[PDB]
Amino acid sequence: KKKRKNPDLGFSDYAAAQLRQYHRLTKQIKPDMETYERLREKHGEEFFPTSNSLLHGTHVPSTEEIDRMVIDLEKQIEKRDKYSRRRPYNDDADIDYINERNAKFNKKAERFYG
RNA sequence: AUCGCUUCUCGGCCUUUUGGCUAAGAUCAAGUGUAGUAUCUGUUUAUCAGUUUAAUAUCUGAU
Repeated sequence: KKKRKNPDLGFSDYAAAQLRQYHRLTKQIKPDMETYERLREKHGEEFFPTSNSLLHGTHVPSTEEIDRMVIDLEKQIEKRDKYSRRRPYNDDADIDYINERNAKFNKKAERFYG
């Protein structure tokens, strides 16, 4: 059995959050060594190109593949859509604001003047 | 313990949100007494007796 934890911190740079998300997505993927070997026995030495070494024009993908990336796109898009968790419209406390822009400005002022 | 779904709670974003300047740009606010106008609003009580009138009505009188 296995165990780990990862706590959230400051967004410090957009890079940090991006990196966390990449970690998760990367861990998810599971590759088929079948297709890997199939692709391998055709091309051989072309498999291991340096930045500058080797070249074959284009690798054309079966559509079924393309569907995988499209699906992952939609998933990540949703997960990103949920970035900001909204606090429910609570009327219970005292109202001094005149509109929602004013309500939010009063909230930002509450953070900076204690 | 792990995975997923749902419910509530909390933290983080919340710049995504206070058009620029000058001589704070400059200045300041009084009253319903009289009438009338206009608009809505309401209308064109029950007999009978008389007075009256072209006829109504009015007037008078009990309801």
